[PDB]
Amino acid sequence: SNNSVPGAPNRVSFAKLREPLEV
Amino acid sequence: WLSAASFQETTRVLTDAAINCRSDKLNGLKENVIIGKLIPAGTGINRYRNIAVQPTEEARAA
Amino acid sequence: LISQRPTLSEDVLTDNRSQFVIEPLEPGFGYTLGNSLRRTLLSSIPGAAVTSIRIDGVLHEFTTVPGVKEDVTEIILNLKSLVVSSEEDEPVTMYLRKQGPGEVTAGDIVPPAGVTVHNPGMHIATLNDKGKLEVELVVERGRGYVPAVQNRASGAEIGRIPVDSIYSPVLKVTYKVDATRVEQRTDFDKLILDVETKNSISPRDALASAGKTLVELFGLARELN
Amino acid sequence: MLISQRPTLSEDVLTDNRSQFVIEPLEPGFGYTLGNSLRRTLLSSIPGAAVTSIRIDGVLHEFTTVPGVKEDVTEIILNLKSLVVSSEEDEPVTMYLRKQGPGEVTAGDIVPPAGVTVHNPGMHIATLNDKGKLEVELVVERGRGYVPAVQNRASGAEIGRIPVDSIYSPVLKVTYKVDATRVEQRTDFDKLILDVETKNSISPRDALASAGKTLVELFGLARELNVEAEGI
Amino acid sequence: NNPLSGLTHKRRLSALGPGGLSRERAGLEVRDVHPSHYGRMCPIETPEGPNIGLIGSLSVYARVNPFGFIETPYRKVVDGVVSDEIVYLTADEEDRHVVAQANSPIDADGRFVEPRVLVRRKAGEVEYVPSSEVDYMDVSPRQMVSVATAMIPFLEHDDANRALMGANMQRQAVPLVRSEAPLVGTGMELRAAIDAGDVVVAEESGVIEEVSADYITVMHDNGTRRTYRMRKFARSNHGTCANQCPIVDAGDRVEAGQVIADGPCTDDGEMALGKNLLVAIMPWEGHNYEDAIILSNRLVEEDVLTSIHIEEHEIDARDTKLGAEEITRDIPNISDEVLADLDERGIVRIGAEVRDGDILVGKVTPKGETELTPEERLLRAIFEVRDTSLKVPHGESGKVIGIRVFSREDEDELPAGVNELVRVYVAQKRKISDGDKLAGRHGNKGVIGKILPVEDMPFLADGTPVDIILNTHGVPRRMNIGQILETHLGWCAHSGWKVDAAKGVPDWAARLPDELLEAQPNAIVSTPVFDGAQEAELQGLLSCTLPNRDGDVLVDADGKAMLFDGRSGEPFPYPVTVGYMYIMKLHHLVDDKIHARSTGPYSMITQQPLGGKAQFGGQRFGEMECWAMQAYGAAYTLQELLTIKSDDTVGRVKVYEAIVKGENIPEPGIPESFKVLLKELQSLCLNVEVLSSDGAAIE
Amino acid sequence: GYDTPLGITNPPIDELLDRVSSKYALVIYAAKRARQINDYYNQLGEGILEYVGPLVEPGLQEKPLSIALREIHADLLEHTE
Amino acid sequence: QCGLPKLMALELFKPFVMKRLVDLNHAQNIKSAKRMVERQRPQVWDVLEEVIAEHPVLLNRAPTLHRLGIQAFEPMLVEGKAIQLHPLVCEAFNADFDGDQMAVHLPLSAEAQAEARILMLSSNNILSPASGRPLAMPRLDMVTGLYYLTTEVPGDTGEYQPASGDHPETGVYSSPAEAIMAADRGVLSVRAKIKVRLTQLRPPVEIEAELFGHSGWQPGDAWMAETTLGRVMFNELLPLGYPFVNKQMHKKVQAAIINDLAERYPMIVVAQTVDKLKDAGFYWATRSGVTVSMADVLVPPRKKEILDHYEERADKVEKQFQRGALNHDERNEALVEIWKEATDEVGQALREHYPDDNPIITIVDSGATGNFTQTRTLAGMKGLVTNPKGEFIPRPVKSSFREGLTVLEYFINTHGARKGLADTALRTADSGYLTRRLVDVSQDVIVREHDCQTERGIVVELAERAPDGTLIRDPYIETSAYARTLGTDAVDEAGNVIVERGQDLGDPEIDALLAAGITQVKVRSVLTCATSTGVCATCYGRSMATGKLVDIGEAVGIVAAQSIGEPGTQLTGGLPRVQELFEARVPRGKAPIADVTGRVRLEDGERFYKITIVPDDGGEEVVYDKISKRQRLRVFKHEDGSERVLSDGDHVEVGQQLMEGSADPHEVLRVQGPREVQIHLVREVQEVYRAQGVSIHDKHIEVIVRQMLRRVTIIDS
RNA sequence: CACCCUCGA
Repeated sequence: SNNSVPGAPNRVSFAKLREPLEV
Repeated sequence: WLSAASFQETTRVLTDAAINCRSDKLNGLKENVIIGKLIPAGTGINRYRNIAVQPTEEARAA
Repeated sequence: LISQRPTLSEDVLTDNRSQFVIEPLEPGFGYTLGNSLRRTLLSSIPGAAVTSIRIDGVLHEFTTVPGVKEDVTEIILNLKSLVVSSEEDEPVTMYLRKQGPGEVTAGDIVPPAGVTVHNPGMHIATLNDKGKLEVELVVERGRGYVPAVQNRASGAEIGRIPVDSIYSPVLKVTYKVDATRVEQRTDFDKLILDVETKNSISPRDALASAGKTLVELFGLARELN
Repeated sequence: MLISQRPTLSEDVLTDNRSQFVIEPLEPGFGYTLGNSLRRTLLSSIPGAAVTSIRIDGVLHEFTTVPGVKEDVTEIILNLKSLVVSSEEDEPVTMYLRKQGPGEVTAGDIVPPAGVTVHNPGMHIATLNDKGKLEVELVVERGRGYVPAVQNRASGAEIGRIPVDSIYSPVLKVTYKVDATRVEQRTDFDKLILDVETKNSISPRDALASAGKTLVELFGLARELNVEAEGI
Repeated sequence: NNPLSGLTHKRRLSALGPGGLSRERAGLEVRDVHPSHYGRMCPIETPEGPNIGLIGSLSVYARVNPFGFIETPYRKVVDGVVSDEIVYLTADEEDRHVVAQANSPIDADGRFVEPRVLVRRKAGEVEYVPSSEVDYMDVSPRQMVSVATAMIPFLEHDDANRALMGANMQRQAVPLVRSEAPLVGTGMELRAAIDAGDVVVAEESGVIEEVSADYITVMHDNGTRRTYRMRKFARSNHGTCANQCPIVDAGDRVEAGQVIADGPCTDDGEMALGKNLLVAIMPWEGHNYEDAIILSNRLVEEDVLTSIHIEEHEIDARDTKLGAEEITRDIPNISDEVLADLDERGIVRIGAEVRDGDILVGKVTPKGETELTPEERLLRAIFEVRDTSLKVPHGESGKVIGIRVFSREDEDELPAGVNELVRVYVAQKRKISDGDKLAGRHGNKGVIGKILPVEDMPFLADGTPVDIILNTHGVPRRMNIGQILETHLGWCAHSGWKVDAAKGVPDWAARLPDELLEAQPNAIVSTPVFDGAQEAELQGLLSCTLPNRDGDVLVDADGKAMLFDGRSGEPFPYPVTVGYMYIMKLHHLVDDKIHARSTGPYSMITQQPLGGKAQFGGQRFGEMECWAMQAYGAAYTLQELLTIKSDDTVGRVKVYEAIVKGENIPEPGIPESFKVLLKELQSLCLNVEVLSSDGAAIE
Repeated sequence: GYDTPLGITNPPIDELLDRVSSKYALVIYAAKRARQINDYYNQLGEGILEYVGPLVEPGLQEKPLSIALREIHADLLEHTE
Repeated sequence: QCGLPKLMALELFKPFVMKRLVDLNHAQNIKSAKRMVERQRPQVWDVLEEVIAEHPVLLNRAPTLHRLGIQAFEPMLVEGKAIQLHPLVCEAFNADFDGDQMAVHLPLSAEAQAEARILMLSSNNILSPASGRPLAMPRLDMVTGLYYLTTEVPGDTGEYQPASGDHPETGVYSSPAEAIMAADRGVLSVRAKIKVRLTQLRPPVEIEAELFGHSGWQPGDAWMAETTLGRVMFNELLPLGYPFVNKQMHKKVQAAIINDLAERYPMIVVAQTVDKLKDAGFYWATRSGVTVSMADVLVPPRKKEILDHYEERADKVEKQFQRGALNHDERNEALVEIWKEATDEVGQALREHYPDDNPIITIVDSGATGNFTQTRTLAGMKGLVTNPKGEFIPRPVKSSFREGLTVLEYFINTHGARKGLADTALRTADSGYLTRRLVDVSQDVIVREHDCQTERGIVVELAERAPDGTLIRDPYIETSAYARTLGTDAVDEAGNVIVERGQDLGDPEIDALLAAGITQVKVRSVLTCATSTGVCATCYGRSMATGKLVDIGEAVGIVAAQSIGEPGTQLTGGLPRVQELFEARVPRGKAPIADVTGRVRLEDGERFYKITIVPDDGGEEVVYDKISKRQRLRVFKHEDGSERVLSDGDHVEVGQQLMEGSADPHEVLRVQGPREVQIHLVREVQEVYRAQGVSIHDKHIEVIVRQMLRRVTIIDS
């Protein structure tokens, strides 16, 4: 899942690398 | 001196112009463009400029 | 290798979608008839649509009405989806009065004799406790797409709100051809036309309008000079 | 629905068998809708007659040269394919063409059986040399459009018979273009320009009328469903 | 213009200004990218005009320390092991270590898979180094880019030029009437929209007590209530429409920090700078010739690319020498038909549609008698205030939505000498027109060269006509392969896909998360910058695209589909790349950029026509254009341009008279500007004189 | 030996450059004759010695320049350099 | 034609509309007519059409680099608010459609309307005044469509078959109309080779002679041709009577055809033919299947198998540097040469991997636009990228834009990209400044006389004869021989003269000399025109735009300045060398010259360089002093061997450049004379412009050099 | 109108 912090729509990401720190 | 003062070094040109008391023969494209005369080129040269057109004597009835 | 006349048969897929088979057609002719019928259907089919609206508490589009969730711009967009048919061929007024709380749909409209709404369940607005909605809707009959008539060009005053009119009742038209290219004396095309409408008219009625359109139009070539 | 009035058709005659037609002005964008349909109907849906296959005496497996004539077999077939003919009999019809000695073979030297008619008796076919002889049989059928010779593979008997491409369509070359014309204030209306070059079998006016009649019936099949509304 | 533009503006780094340097004092070395910009200043987002390199955008994860330098985060590598310990380093601090690129293969525990890894080293040196040498590594792949740049899908496949243009044009997007979030995204849309501040986020969790188009009241759990007011049809600094709409409904549980209402270019909290358009990549009869764009009239009929623009008009009533200007409906020699839309004060009423030239505020100013023309005085005798009404400027037209009046008589504090002030707000609903500028996210820009009817457009197999036609020739030259990829994935998002799970997971989708093996139509996906969808996975997804409602698969595994020419009917001979692309409406519309002038104001000193559309000025026939005329030899046209059409005080008037009389054009006179030149040379103690053929000086 | 000239391309510029020595001279010829024709249309109701009217048959609402340019093509004017 | 909005024309023609509204009694007086126009009453739109009728306007797009940056058009009232421009003039304006804006000017005076109608109409300005080659021609999509339908497909359906077995010749059509019907049914492909009887197209002059010859082919005469239906459709576009061309229409071929048409056929014919080509080209570019897709961007199959080699040669140098066997500064050049060969080998691996069905190959190979190097970066590899310093980075960009750049790969591409944009802005600035200087120095250079009668001309190396006997075309024929006029009778080995004096060396007229064996001409030059003030027409030559002798009064000086300053936008020697030449500076090279013809005295050492010359006739030794950091030019020594490095004993002539570099023109003047220094400047500048792909005719450069040497100094009053 | 900013081909 992409951007699972505020309650946003579930945008699915082709991400291979995990995000250790959020923007 | 008017064609040169409008190119580069305006003050340096006008100083020399005033010292030499130079007279500008208003006969050049840049100069006539500045003062609004017809450029001495193309349709401005004296061969084409002063021309009178008159119809041949053939004419319609009315 | 001589003419047989072509036959047209209808196949019903849904209540608002039909396939038409035209056969036999000259080789290469199927695609052209599909395209000609499609172009006439998508742009020259008579329908009815809302010409203008008028909300009491508003004067222009760029405002809000107290108690409703949608602003006037969103109300007009939601009203653009309204499918309606009219028998009058002259301007006719529909009315809508509804008090909140609740949801205002296309079924809450009261159509005068001659006009009819075909999807009463369309969402229009959400009214809270303090919501009240009073709307007049002027519906005319036409074809194609005509922009919202200006008030400077019309005699309408300030309280009138013009809207874009999407008259066309047809939704989607496509076609396919099955060619018989068996290297013999008999080659021929079979056309399959696909017509889907918006419950304003049946696909057969749309195709009939297009057929009358083209018959009348092509009649111009028969007259000599 | 209501009306859309003043569409007129005007003809400009270029030659005795070639005309330009202007349909003007049409609602946007009906010119494109009907132009291609009219072109295809003209080139493919006008009844005509043409040569289906032929058979030249002395040619069985070579199809290369005929002794005594300047033109080889392919050129003979080419000049015979341009022959314009009309027939009132639906079934195939057999014509013969025989001429011996030096001279010139014309389309008038052909003997048409009862029912068929040749419309260009002056077309050059071949030049016959000294002691030259040319005998050819011609199969004429009725059809429409253009059907290739390969499908005519059966019309040639395994005994010298050569199938030819059949130009059944009486029209030869059609083109069209659409321009924009402003009737009153908007410049969306379309102006259709048809350019039709046909054979001397029929005039462009009658050809266009035939295509129009066929197309009217064709779309009348759609009109006969419910009958509702559209302008005049 | 749109929330992203404002955000980027607030995150700008400008090199110009006091204490810094002058623009003339900036060589080619201050402007190019420096190896220390990594993770601090974006190397892409920078203007391409004379300010290139002087203005940058702060990187995403970058911050500023109390000293003033820009810090960026890095993951500390202990003993060849990636750690979640994050430390912010400055430039010089970063140079004292060596950092690995973000996309290094890492073990699930933290150990690097390959012994050699890409590493950045002091003085901007890039090389491979053993795994036992890496001290830190990058946080995220997108660590080096800006906010806007991180918003370009498949950014790794676009050159820096077209990428610069894409990021710079995203900030030029126009807020549409209704906003649609893009199908193909990057992940940055959400936080960009939220942190921009043009949405409405709930400060504290609670439930929605009462929601209206005007405001939203939230009843917290503790008992307190907070009401957020929506900004409706507000004029932005650049004329765009800032309009907030509630998303939640009445009685909806909402958590803290959730978007309860989104504004312009926003959809459910994500930046929606444009629309998802069905695109076909093919030449079409020359209407899209080199970078021109063809659009379907659907986008006009359904207001897909319609946008709202608001203009502010202003007028004041001052005290004059002969009295005081008064704003009145009573205007001399004006019919009752033009004044029909004004209230009793001379102000236009709300809701009235006004064309250019129509009166908005009627103001008359008293003019003295000694200022009247002899013909004006006679016309006054043969039959004291003059018309200074506020008229609508040329090219403006819309609905009057708001009026604001300030009166010195009514306590309103106006500048000394003003008695009344009126501001009229005019709103226009601009549909997409021939010449408006659209663009994608990859610097793929173009104007609208033709809007064909819905039936003329090449349509897919199932009858759906495409929406936009882009010429193919202007694609492979620019090296913006992104759009291509973006197109393909776009379609896969619209139709959905279903990967063959039976007989194991295919070999291409082994690296895809399990959440992607199945997707419904209109699915939302993210292609993170420098990560995200790889070409192999995209190939596979095109292989397993969902069929339509009839059960037919329209596009091929190559991504192309068979289209039918809506004008002739014959199918196009070859398959065509068809997909969905996110297209934005840029703020460069013909409705604003069109201009023309017959006559109008002239500068007092030089007596030459004014400049700019707003001043009703003329175009400047510059030096190079005079060279063009001279090269053609069009002597008379050049003289005409520089005399009767410009600053010939008597010549231009006689030209006007000769036109309205039908007579011929008179002979041009002397430019007044040259008279000024002579007087200026005299002011410098230079005796300039014009001599005749005889030698006498002429005055 | 060419398609029908349409609009402003008529008369053909190639034939026009045969009755004249150069591109530049033709300009003055056409323009001064157009001035004469305009004076004719402005002095038709008043005064004598009016300049010679349109030599050729003018089309309905044809610009004086076009009429003069066709007269040049039909060898109906002289010159004086 | 051009299409302007209605609201633009209404304001532009406001007074005219007022006049005609008050004439037709739509308005009582002219005042109320003004009010009507300002309120935009519906009557004006019908009246406005009468006003704009055949009233030309001028379209200008800044920057106005050359005179074709402004052109006249007939205005057409269009709805909307954008100007509609013809697709063919885009090249002249250098105008794309991504937000470009154009200015419109309305000529008012009758003289102004005539100047716009005759001098500035777009149809009368098809050719570039700088080079003579056409500009308003099929350029992008149009050339692609034409290259499409004029392509021969071997296996296409409907192909001609020879008579074999029981069937005669298959695929032999009696009329092109029959071929059209066959293609309509779906039997014949437009690109299939067939035999067609043509009756309205002149056959090639090759076959027209053997088939007819005695009498020219006549409209109606039939003949067989082995072409495709598409090529026939193409040959109907160009005018009747043009020899049928059975080629594949590459861009070069179309430019050649239109150039021949401009040379032979009149203006209007070309103006209409190119519009026909435009229509056909768009029609078929729509149906050419030209499309971009990720699959059509084919990466080399052995790409990894190609790349690890060069990564590995990059690894080579690291230990010849670890043990100190290579210097750190030499390593960089080594690795640069490593990867530069990579890009070439990858290009060869790309050309064969790309099929011909590939739309990118159809775009590039058809001459539409773009090089194959772009296709290497797109499909092969980006390669070595340069940092803002200048030297190539010892580490390349291995990835392709299809594969996906790494984070650092993109960051490292950005140095070069941004510096590209920056130095492009700076290059444009310097170019424009040079342009205005050149304009002012030659603004008053006008053609005032017909023929100055001077024998003075200059020798042009028409061609060079190979030792075996074959003649090699000189690469400078295009820029030095065309549009010239002769200054010496052309003589072959026989006494027949090939070209008389004063005959503009056209294309066939050059073929005359080339097939005659003569390899040198003496042509009239503006350098040699001995006129008091202006220049003569005979020495100037052919007006590159008009295709004929220049008319008296044309400001050829401004035309030359603009022709030279327009391509200055694309340069790297370089543009500063152009400035060094035009400003008469003491060059960087500062190459010495032989003040007296004689015997060379190579006295080379290592401390320094000193060279003397012993005069071949009388005189005294002439000594020089140069640094050993220069190098001797391989002078075409008397031995006839061009590779003769200057050693002692050679017989050099007076004014011969000794060591490589750039000789000081100031000394060339006081050595060889004004004529030779003029020639030196001309071809030394032309080297700079030609080494970059820019073709400027020597005429324009000579016009400037003529102004550089008009003055002399005073020694004694 | 003087400077200033941001931007477009």
